[PDB]
Amino acid sequence: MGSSHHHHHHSSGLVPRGSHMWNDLAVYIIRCSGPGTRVVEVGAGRFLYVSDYIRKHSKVDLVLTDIKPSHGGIVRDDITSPRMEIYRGAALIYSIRPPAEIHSSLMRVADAVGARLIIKPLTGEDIVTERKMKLVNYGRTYFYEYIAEVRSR
Repeated sequence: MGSSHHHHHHSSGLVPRGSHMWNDLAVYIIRCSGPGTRVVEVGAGRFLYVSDYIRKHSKVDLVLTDIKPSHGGIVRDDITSPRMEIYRGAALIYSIRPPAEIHSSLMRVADAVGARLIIKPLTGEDIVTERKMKLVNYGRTYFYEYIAEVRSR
């Protein structure tokens, strides 16, 4: 009895183009994860190109996280005191243009949940962190990834 098919998708799909250098980044993440899992986008805010591109290429549960968003789909939670419950169960966690101060908080989250942390910094600006992350080049775009190792069984 009953129907649990409530199609609520109130969302203005405005995605800035010209993000060719971001395209490969999305594809890279897509290949690392895929459909039937969770991917967390930190620093979504007002730039949802990557996550949208990913969710269109693969029906992966893309979870957007940012403080006080204006877009339907972003988890309106907190990052200065993050809820691990949101990040747990994710296959990959990436951050779009992260400040060189909260990176440490992101690294421990990835390490906790067991997901690959991908940071897209500036072309000529460092993250100012410990030697943990690695510079990777995909297509033409370069970024920093971190493989959070899984706990022993």
